[PDB]
Amino acid sequence: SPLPWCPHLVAVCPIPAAGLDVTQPCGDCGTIQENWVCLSCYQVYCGRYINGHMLQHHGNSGHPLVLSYIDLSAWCYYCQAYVHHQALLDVKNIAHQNKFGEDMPHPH
Ligand SMILES: [Zn+2]
Ligand SMILES: [Zn+2]
Ligand SMILES: [Zn+2]
Repeated sequence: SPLPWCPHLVAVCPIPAAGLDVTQPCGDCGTIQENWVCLSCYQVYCGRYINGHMLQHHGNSGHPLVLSYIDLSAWCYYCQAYVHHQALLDVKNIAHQNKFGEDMPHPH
């Protein structure tokens, strides 16, 4: 149902060894709600339903792909579609572990 590939996956960068914090607030407004993490630079900003700071970040950086801290979906702002691919497996997994803990039935 998401796209199996997009031309912007090349811009997905290595996950920091620091890992991900799915409860990290928006870097601009500080909201705890509807945050996304940028898969290029790993700054965290809010979704369109709050103050739209991730969309603003896309506009001012050109960074393509972002991961939702709500449902762990990856969205590309250029393709205007959700994407799932091997390049996104590391981040989605580390995010899932941080969000739900290790005691989960989901394949890591
Ligand atoms: Zn915000
Ligand atoms: Zn970015
Ligand atoms: Zn794309």
